[PDB]
Amino acid sequence: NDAEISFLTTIPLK
Amino acid sequence: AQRLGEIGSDAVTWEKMQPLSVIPSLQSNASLVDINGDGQLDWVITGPGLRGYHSQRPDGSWTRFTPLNALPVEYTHPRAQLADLMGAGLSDLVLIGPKSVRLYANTRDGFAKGKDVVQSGEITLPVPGADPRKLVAFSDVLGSGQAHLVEVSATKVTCWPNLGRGRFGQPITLPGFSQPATEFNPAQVYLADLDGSGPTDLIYVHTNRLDIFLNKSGNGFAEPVTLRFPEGLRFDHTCQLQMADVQGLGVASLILSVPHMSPHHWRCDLTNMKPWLLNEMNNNMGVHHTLRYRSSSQFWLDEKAAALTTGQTPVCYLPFPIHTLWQTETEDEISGNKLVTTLRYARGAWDGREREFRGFGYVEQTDSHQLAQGNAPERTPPALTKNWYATGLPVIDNALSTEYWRDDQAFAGFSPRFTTWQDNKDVPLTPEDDNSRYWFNRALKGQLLRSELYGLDDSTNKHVPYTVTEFRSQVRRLQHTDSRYPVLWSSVVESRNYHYERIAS
Amino acid sequence: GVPHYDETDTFLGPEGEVLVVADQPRDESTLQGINLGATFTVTGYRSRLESHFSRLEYWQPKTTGKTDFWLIYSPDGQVHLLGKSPQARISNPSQTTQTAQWLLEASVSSRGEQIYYQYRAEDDTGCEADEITHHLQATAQRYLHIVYYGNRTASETLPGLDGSAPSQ
Amino acid sequence: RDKRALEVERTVSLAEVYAGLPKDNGPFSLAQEIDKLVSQGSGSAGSGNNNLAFGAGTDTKTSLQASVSFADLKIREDYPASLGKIRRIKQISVTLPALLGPYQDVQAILSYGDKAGLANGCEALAVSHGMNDSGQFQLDFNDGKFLPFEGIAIDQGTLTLSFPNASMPEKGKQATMLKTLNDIILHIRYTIK
Amino acid sequence: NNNLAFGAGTDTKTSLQASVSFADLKIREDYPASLGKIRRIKQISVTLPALLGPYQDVQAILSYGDKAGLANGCEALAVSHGMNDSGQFQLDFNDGKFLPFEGIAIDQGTLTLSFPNASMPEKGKQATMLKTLNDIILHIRYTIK
Amino acid sequence: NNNLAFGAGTDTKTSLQASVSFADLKIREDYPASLGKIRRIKQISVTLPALLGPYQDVQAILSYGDKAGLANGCEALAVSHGMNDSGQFQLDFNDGK
Amino acid sequence: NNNLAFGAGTDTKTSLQASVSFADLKIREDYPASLGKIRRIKQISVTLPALLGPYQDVQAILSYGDKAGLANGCEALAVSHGMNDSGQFQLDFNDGKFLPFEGIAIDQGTLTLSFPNASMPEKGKQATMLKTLNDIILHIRYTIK
Amino acid sequence: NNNLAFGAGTDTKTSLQASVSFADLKIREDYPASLGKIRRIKQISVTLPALLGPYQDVQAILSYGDKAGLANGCEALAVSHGMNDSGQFQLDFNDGKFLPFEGIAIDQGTLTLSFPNASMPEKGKQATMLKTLNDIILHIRYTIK
Repeated sequence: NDAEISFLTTIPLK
Repeated sequence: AQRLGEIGSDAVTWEKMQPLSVIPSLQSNASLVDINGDGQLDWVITGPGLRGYHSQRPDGSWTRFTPLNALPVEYTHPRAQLADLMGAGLSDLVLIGPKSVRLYANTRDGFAKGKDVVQSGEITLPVPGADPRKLVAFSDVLGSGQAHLVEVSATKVTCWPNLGRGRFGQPITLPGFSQPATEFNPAQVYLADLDGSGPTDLIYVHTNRLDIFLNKSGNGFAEPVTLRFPEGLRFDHTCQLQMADVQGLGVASLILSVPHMSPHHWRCDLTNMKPWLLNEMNNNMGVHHTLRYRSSSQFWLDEKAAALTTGQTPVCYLPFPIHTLWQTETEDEISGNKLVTTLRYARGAWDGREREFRGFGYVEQTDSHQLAQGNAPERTPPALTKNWYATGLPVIDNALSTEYWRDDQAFAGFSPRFTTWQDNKDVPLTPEDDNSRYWFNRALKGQLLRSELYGLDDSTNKHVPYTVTEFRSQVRRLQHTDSRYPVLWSSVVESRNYHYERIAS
Repeated sequence: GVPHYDETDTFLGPEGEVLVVADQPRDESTLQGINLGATFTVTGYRSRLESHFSRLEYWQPKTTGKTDFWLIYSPDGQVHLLGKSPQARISNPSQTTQTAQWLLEASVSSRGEQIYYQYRAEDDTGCEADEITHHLQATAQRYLHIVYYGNRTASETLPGLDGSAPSQ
Repeated sequence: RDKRALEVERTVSLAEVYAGLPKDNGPFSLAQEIDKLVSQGSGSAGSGNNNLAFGAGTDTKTSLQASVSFADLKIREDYPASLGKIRRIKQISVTLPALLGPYQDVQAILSYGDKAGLANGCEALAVSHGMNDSGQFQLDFNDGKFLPFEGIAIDQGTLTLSFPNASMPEKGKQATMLKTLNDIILHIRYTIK
Repeated sequence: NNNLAFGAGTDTKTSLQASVSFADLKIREDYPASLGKIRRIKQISVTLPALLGPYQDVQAILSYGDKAGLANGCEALAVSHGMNDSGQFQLDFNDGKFLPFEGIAIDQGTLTLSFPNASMPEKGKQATMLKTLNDIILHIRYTIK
Repeated sequence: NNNLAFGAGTDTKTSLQASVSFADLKIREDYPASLGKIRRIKQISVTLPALLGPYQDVQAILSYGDKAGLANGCEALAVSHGMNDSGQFQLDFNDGK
Repeated sequence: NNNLAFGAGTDTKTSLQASVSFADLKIREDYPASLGKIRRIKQISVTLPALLGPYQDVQAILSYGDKAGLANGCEALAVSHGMNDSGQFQLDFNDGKFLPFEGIAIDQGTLTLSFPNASMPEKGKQATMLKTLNDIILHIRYTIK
Repeated sequence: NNNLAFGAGTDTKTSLQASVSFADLKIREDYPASLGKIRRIKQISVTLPALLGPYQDVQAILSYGDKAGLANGCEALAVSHGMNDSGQFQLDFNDGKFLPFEGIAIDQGTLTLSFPNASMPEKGKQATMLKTLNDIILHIRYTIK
């Protein structure tokens, strides 16, 4: 059929 | 952020700052980070014996202090860094030495017992902060969707691919980047997804210009594109280059903040569209299709603005902007007519718990016919179809009940039915707890709950739909004797059609 | 997160839903009349979200001399075999037991029709020494090369059994 | 006779203290009882020296008092007796993980409800904010002075934390703060000599 | 002198004691002999890379199991947090007093780190903390003279 | 005593005077009487969450418009940056003053 | 007294000097006269927004070109970093000493900031640093009484 | 005086020594002579941009290989971690004591940095550390008077 991955960016603070 | 100008404008502004009505009281040893990876930023407190956090909910409230179940004593270590090393999309706690790393997996309520990971072969890792002549940072420089460890120096860029759970592979040389030796100050190096794609670009900031090296999918760098600053703008060590999507364009813009006597800002827009999306199709038989896209965040600003003007409080459940299809247009070369479909979206949401996008609770589709000039006196009025979908997050689904066209002389609307399968009977079920309730609602996602069709006429009954369709879905729990989430099956049990033909009676 | 490859991992189905173990495992060595040469633990799987009631089986040999495979039993009796032969697998080029993906290799219809998928492994060709120098292996990638279909004769078995490469 | 004492720190959760009381002492969830006591004109929770109540003073009937016994905090138990038997409190800090409005403060008084050789004023500590606050504006362990509560045995007496203007029907200022307070944490520094 | 054991005392039977010989650490060897022969410990801090619960502290005592000309109370150090954890509430190298273990030769005697209430069968409080403790790190500040 | 006005000095006619009465701040009311009756100010700091940058200064003077036995010069405090801004370049609560 | 020039000395010919008269700073004007007439400088720090390499230093001398009752050595300040750079290794307003420029009236004299080795034809070391210098910011702490 | 070599002591043969002359650092040249002739070192910190883990040390001794009126012990500085590492555990310029190398003219004599246990064939401890050491950075605080 089909597929989807939602990509997000996560940012660390340290 | 607010919509600047009229609804439908793509402009963005910010409101006058207001105190937040509620904040956590404990801010002496704390920072704002998503520790659980839920989409809700957590004010995380790691003080002198007290560990926990307050999450920031979508409705503006804060949770009460939530204790952490486990935190490494090394969280506060001077070289402590967070990074996505398990590949879970969660920020894990890591310490890096040249031959090994110490990794504490994020278990989304605290951290796991850590592990020392020995690097294989002769792989030697850079150690962040060790050498002022070069930048050591985590970034997707290979364009693969992960946090690779990259070292940037005056003559080369070296990257050690992240193989998971603290393991790194061999250094990869990414040639093409080069600065004048002694002039290479890492403070001038910023990394970004400037084309909105996988690989992260390398931006070198000089006092009067930007030197931008596009990343060739992890295979080295493109010759730098030099951008010049506007007259009067000069960069220095007190200045900062900030990158963000502040326009609703997906791709971050470059903001130069210069705090001098009267702080001021400049923004460089490199694109008004995400560059790799399919734009046009043409079959060479006269059919031309144009796609246009709009960040989901701009629909949010329109949704928000509309709510503000009606005294309502909108809530965004999607903090991770996506580019949706908007204004699809089909051109009939030969007849000269065009047809454009504009989609408008609302109430979309992020799952949080499974870290997946559930979808848009509401999709509204216009349908406008542009007949060739001289063809007809504005015949065939535009149409509009409203579609409400389950998101499976019953903070949204429950709210769609107010957006529907109303008819009091009407049959009761629908709500989902939850059942099980007991001695082969479709037995009614009320979920026992939240984990089950969650999974039962998850199973509903994407189902059409209702749709309405309207003509965008100039008639006295233009607000009455031609048709209304209602659905009732059902989720059946077939096998709960499993890993915590049960096997569920779902389908549509009821489907109700109404035909109004724009006549309410 | 990156799979452990220690059976604590889960799998995604033909549709990207999570598969779960639905059935107790059983031991078996013969598949569609073919003696596979080993006893396999056969574990039954279902999707968490049940799309069209497809049933899956994971065949895991008790011996290190054999590799595993997946079978899919479609609602129409169509049977599919994925990842059995090494070209159908994407696996760690070093520790080759770490199969990441099981690609469809073979399929047999309920009426005896067959399809066999021949994959080609990636290799160090068609390029510059620099491409190889910094990426010495990574030959785990597989490309579909030839799909063989329309068996000249009828068979109720999967065409990929016994590891027999197809002839045109 | 001087000795370098072992310098030991310990974190104390009052919610655990109250939740963990023996069944005949009326164990309770601190958060739930506070909510009820603040909403109600009055009431009480717990038993003996491990309780919640509104104060009996003429200007304290709107003040919500929480009290715990040192005897029940099981501090002595942390290290075996052979390390020394004289175990005394050096300093107590107070942490209050509540949510606050725009620029709201926290009013609370921590005091020792028993006999001890304290100099005047060392019997109490005022909390102005919940950020691991203390008795002074600035905490310095080497200014030549005794700290509040210093010298109290770790296993004797009772502490009371009093929150003035807590009653909700009386529209007390702290009435809403308390409804966002999930726990009360003490950080106790003590030494073994 | 390089071992783990439960304590032999009457109240230390549940304490897990980690004994480490100084001689076996080979500290002296790190620098040329010619720089000086008197190499003595000035200060020791302790780091414990374990995971703690929301209100969980560390209980551990570090002590020197041998003869040394120490002041009363300089024979032992308490650990509470586990991060460069000094023996005081406030570390000061210039207050005018000797620090715990100060003056001990870098190669003589044995240290023991004692973790009370560590026996899982006795439901010791530190028993679970220790199951997450990957290592024990000592930071030894010493001088050559 | 709770108002805004321009001043009436000869050189303060252009100065805004933001004045508040201690009596109306209801400070005493925060704590029970039994804790002590003598309640006196030790230090006042001024915060202005203004669009005032790190290189921008604000000129403002805080002063006490009443009779008190203050040390000479303790009747007023100058504000320069507005971020927990005290009357000293360095704030020390233990310098003997 | 508000200008840029190369120095007239024998060894300052390659030094770029910049100077500003206090009379043109309009410091006094900031507060009403009634607050006090004696307005004197207590401390001056120098900020030099510029791009410098990681190991590149600023070489500059700030000095007062006029008469003032300064203790010898308080007539000048060295700048090394430009990062809100005080004239000392440690800045302390409580050490019992007068700071550079302390006590100078806010109205009198002129400050000069001298950048040695600035000339480009002479290949001065600061010749390139100065080309990335956007501004010069002074932070003047002064008191009124 | 500008070289690398293995030492010739009896226990320093495996130590890698590096040295430079002050004459070749060209410190004096930064400011014109009119600012003063006596230019002396007050404090030196050493930065060693090697790759060390969070719990990994470095060993090196910095010393002055020439005649100076130094108090005993001020002739040398030890490096333990390399992150702008001063000789003393607690740095201040106000403890009443002279600091290592204090009073040495900025243009006289030679500094040597000795890295013990450097030789690889001997399996020296610093043998691997050194292979990640990209440069050696000195931070010299000096005064002009």
